[PDB]
Amino acid sequence: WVDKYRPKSLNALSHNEELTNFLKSLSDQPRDLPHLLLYGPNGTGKKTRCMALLESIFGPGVYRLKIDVRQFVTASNRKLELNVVSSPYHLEITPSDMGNNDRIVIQELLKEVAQMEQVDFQDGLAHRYKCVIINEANSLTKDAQAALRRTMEKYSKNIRLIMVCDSMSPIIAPIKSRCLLIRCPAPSDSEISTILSDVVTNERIQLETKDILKRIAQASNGNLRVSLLMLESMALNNELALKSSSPIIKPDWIIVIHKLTRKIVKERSVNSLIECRAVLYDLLAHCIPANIILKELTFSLLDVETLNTTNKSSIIEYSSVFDERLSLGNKAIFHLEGFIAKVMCCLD
Amino acid sequence: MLEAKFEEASLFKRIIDGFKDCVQLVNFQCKEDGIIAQAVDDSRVLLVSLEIGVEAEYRCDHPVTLGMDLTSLSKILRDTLTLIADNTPDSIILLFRIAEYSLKLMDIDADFLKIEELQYDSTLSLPSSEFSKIVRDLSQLSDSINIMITKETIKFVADGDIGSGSVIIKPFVDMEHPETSIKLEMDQPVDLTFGAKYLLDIIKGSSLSDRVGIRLSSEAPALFQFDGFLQFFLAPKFND
Amino acid sequence: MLEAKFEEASLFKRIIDGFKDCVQLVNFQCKEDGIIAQAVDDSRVLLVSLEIGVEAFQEYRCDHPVTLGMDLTSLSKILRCGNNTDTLTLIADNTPDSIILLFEDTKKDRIAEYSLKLMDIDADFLKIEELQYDSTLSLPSSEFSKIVRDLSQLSDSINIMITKETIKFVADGDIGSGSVIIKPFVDMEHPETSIKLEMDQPVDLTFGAKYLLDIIKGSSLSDRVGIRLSSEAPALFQFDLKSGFLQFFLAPKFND
Amino acid sequence: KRSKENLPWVEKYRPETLDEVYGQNEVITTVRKFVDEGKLPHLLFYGPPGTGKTSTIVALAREIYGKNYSNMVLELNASDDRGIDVVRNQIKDFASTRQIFSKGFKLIILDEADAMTNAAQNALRRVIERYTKNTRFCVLANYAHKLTPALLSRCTRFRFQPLPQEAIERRIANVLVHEKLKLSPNAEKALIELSNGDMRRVLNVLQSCKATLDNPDEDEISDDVIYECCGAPRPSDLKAVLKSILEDDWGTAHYTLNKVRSAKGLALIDLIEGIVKILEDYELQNEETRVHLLTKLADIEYSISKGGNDQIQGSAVIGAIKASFENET
Amino acid sequence: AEQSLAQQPWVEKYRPKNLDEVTAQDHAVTVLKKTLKSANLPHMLFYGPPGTGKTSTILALTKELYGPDLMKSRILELNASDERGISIVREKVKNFARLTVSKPSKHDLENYPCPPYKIIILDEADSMTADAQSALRRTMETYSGVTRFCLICNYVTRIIDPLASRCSKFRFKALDASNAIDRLRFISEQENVKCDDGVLERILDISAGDLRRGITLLQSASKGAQYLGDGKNITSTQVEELAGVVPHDILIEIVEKVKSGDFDEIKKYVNTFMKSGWSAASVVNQLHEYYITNDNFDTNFKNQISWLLFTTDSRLNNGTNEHIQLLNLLVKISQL
Ligand SMILES: Nc1ncnc2c1ncn2[C@@H]1O[C@H](COP(=O)(O)OP(=O)(O)OP(O)(O)=S)[C@@H](O)[C@H]1O
Ligand SMILES: Nc1ncnc2c1ncn2[C@@H]1O[C@H](COP(=O)(O)OP(=O)(O)OP(O)(O)=S)[C@@H](O)[C@H]1O
Ligand SMILES: Nc1ncnc2c1ncn2[C@@H]1O[C@H](COP(=O)(O)OP(=O)(O)O)[C@@H](O)[C@H]1O
Ligand SMILES: [Mg+2]
Ligand SMILES: [Mg+2]
Repeated sequence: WVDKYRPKSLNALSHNEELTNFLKSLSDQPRDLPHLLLYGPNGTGKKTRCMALLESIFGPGVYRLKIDVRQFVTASNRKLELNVVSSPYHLEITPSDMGNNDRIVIQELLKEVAQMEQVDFQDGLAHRYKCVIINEANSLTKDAQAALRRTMEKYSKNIRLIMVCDSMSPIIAPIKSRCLLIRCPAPSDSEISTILSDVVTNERIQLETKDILKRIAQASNGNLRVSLLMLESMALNNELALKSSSPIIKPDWIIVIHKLTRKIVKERSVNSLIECRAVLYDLLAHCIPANIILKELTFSLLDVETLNTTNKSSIIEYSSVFDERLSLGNKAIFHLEGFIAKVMCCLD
Repeated sequence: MLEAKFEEASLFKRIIDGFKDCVQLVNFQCKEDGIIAQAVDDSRVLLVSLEIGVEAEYRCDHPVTLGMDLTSLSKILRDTLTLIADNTPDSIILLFRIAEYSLKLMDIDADFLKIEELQYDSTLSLPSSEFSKIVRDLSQLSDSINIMITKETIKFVADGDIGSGSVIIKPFVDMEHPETSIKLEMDQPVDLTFGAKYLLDIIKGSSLSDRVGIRLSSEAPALFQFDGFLQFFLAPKFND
Repeated sequence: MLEAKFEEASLFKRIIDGFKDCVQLVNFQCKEDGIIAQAVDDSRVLLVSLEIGVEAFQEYRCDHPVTLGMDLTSLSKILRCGNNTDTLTLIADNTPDSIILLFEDTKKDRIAEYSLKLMDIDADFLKIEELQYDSTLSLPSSEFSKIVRDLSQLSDSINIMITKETIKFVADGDIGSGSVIIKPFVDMEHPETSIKLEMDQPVDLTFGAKYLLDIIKGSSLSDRVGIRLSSEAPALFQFDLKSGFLQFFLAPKFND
Repeated sequence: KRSKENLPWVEKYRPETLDEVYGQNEVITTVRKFVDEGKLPHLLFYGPPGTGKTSTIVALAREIYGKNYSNMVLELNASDDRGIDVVRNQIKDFASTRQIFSKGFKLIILDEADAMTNAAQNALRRVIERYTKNTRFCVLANYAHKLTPALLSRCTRFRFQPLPQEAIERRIANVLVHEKLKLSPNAEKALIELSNGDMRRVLNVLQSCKATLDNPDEDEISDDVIYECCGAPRPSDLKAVLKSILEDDWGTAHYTLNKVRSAKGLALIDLIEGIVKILEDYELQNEETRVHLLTKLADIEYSISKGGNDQIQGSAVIGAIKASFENET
Repeated sequence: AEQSLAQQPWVEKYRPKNLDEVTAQDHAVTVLKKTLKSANLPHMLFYGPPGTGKTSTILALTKELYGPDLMKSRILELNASDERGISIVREKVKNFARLTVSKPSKHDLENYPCPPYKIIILDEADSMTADAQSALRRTMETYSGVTRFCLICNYVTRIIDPLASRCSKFRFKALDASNAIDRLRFISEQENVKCDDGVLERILDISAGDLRRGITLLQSASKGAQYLGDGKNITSTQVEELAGVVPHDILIEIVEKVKSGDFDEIKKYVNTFMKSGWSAASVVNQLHEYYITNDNFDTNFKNQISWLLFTTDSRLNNGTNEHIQLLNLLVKISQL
């Protein structure tokens, strides 16, 4: 499972031995560690490896962290409330929670942390730099990244930025330049199969053979988090007894997207467009991002065998176009619906 | 089972009105000696340590932990007070005229840090009102107050944008008024810097005591001492 | 070098409170005679001119004529940070740099040394107070403030008319109109309440009330304000100090 | 220690009077006739950046009153606050009073009025004409679409034509007389072409070129010095790149572009501008060649304005030029 | 201060301290160095690619001009971290510009040439609003005798036309392996990095127009080599494995898949590729290099593939999905 079964060090990560060796090489000399930016697919263990690196450079007491609340004030009297995951050796921030106020929190909080120093009793003040983790750095606005551009170079002896992100493209070139770029490839089917096997031997799950683990690995597309979360759900659905004939439990939103793809392929009509608009509204209202919605819809429309090469080419072209549009817009549906319309124009 | 009594609510209201602004969740230890409160801020810059003597009725069978919010505490205290709690104190009762106020306890990851009396290169004491006025006057210029203790002279400077302030004071002792006295003991010329927003909040504790002690060391945090005892461990800026 | 040590502390405070919300940037020109300064309004309508000799200072030493410009808001910020029981000492180095204000208590050694970074103002010093005024007068400051802030409630303009041994303040507005007519008279048992007037030609000219309401704020310094009026000339509202004088040159409104 | 020589050449050679303002002869003559005859209407100077608007208005303010203009003239620039409350109080009070210093018509200089809110312009629309026999208004602008039509119609419109070549040669000659220096004719022509009407860039790059000679009293500023100081591509390398792209094949054209842009550290944004400026003179025997040649190159320029890549956009420019130059054959 | 610099990473450790340390732009450093003996310094506008020396050369110039004593009291520095707005530009920038220059001490007046003006450096001025830059116009023109303005940016287009006109422009050239290999050799010699014969060329080629990225890459490679303790040199593939460069064999497999294959095969291979963590920008750049450099294709294909790669890069530079864009680009290049 994702919880209670997780490597809390570098000698425990049982996949991507090359990345573990590189992280050990980086952790060899802690006081000379530059800023790091981890990129790769989702559910790859980037945060786990980052916490393992932190535990490797600092003491083993970095995992006992606590959530604190911070109040900030914008230009107006609008008060904003954020949370910080602080440990005796570092602090974690997810600036994505603010809509368009990432610059304020970034600048004020980072300057406040960089000016003062860390404390003792973990010999009165002497300690090394305090790490600041930035989770989901892609959602940072361009102005927030601009404000962050100078904070790294100005105060480097106190603040080291370890930023986790996926699909590194929405990161400005200066920020891409001023930190190391580390990649985390998804684990192969064999290593993730061993990860699932260790879980099912520790949790005492009743399986017939190892084929089900390989099926789970092939269905999770490489996301270790999804793999563990689906293995647990499948164990719960079959009463801790895994069989060779077990339905792969697809999350609800993927099932809705598949139904929408079937509806698109079958009926290419304006009323069908209104119904798909209703489904898209109902999906977006339950906090599902439009980018991943478009991605899954495109990769499901490309999977139906009823369309030939030309339809798939036009679909992927319209998908790239409308994804670029979505990356430059605020009203999400206004683009998604449009994309669907173009698909309806492509098939017939 | 803990049960303590104050003859007047003023002694407990002024202290909380003093230290309610910086910290919000503080852990209190109750034992035979007195109440020992400890808290660390969110950014780990200022550690607050409060010591309340039992002479200010007291009854505690064993030393216990507790945690209570100061916002609602000042809200209800806007007449003697009695604070009581039973075994496994999931609720603390405050009896005030007869009244009862039950407050719930919050779980705090309060790692008990030791309070040791190390050696300090400089230790001085100056009236609270004068220090609060100096801080409130220097904070208008800059946002970083530098304290420099050299050759039997104390110096509070602040280099701002519109100009620069520099208050130089010498130790003075008076007989006709014992409250206006400035004592100093120095072993090494020191010069540190601190944030003005922290001192702007600390100076509100001027109603707690008539004098304030400033203890400064080379690599150790600054100590702001109010005699109920209350000590602030403030962290400086490294250097530039 | 320039050292100006005052006799008291609140003297400079009261002197600066005259132009609290009247002007922003001033440039004190310090010479061997004393401190002379002038400042033009943000809308360039009224000009404040203050002169304080070596009479108000406890000690005065000016080697060469210096010119120190500064903003009035920062100056008031620095001046409010000093207790009214210490002494005020303006200290300037050889070359004009940030002016040093010094507060020294007379019983306990409390040295408050504030530094105010000077502003670089285009000090285009003119030559005023050298023009003949066709009408001059002098009246108590309390009566003038009363008249001004009583007529300011009925309109925004106030017409002053000096005729043959008569002064007239007229306020014409929307809700109504007011007119105060005073006559020159000199009392012997109370010489401070006397109203003096020397006129050569009849004068009639208007001013704004928003500026008179700020001019009358200088009545906290003296008790007898003088008013010099002339056609095609600014109006001189002068308050006499024990050492110098503070004078406002107000520009008259243009009538159609 | 502050002397007159402690100013950059942009501000060191600011015209003191109207006689030292070159180029805008048609406007300056009529302005001098205005001030001589005595009727100065509400003026609206509209011009590109660096043409002489502010210098002309300050010279006029000097010539009208005297050597002390800031005393009685009120100047509101973009640095000041120009809200509706400002127009209500400050400008309206300055417009409705007499002068403290002299006896004449007051002058309100509203510099960069295009940065004013519509509400402030609407409020000024009435005060500009209510007090006309006492004060005048000068409105300086670079964009004439920010000003409301009402405010724009109440002012005599004077457009500051970009500095023609003759005026810039005159000013360069004046500078080279006031500064010990020598300039080659071809280098002067290159500077003229690089100016693009801007009078400030001329003086800026002239000072920068005087700084890179190691002796400014004998050595003359050659065309190479001017082209190197700003990093602009010389016409020779530009023509070579264009010829290699048009005639040679893909590999050698890419190699030539890379070797030219890496010999002096050139930029694609300047190569594109030079290429379009030299290509707009060709006699294309159709209308569809120019369409693609402009569209693709403008798209590449817009993409470069975001700093995407540096090696993909060069091949993009090469392919765009080649595909455009295919309808001719 | 030497121990703090030694502890600092190589980026800050080897930051240029004088105008002779920046061995990148001999066209812009000489103009600033000759300003020392002179007194006329124009409003500077340093613009160029990320990581070329702007923020370092301005600090080096201010140091060499004023000295570490007067440096704190003679320059104001407004970076993107500070709150730069119309109100701030109107109040604080004008207040500091309309100020009297600080008095230089005898030490500074004797050692360093102290010019009679302060310096306001607005770093990363491409993040300012248009109204702020508009208000800056007369602020940077009236107080020109006591204050100068240095703007720094990556996009000269983002700065309004008046500010670009008034400021003296300085384009910072990109740093390739021809005019920047000396600095990297100096770093490798000062840090005992046992490099290969031509690995620094590959390092500077990977970081296209960037020296800070190359320095960080060299530091990380030296650390990874010293971790094992083997003592052998650092080869080129060892560097480009961690630099994000995709191995040449995988790129050849991609070219073989796109040269012949239907939509489904390319889609499956792109899914398998994106399973691993590869920056789409690097893959597009390597594809462009391999295709344009190659001579086995005709010009009619080269033009179309160049335009396609340009379009894909322009799409990727807007923060879009790397997987979808890469799949679309591969399908498009396959359609040819
Ligand atoms: N016609 C001109 N004759 C001579 N020098 C000129 C002329 N126009 C500009 N200059 C020079 O360029 C400098 C700046 O010109 P300005 O008139 O201040 O620019 P501007 O007209 O205000 O345009 P803006 O306001 O920046 S859009 C002057 O100080 C002169 O050195
Ligand atoms: N010209 C140069 N000479 C020597 N080292 C350089 C040079 N340019 C960059 N570096 C190195 O790269 C580091 C960063 O340089 P910077 O000056 O911050 O780059 P940059 O131009 O500021 O990039 P930005 O700010 O993101 S546009 C320096 O500390 C040096 O280690
Ligand atoms: N080496 C490993 N062994 C076992 N589990 C792992 C390993 N690496 C990652 N995981 C599991 O993956 C889960 C989610 O990883 P996460 O940090 O969310 O990845 P990402 O940072 O890419 O989102 C964790 O709960 C962890 O249990
Ligand atoms: Mg102008
Ligand atoms: Mg920088």
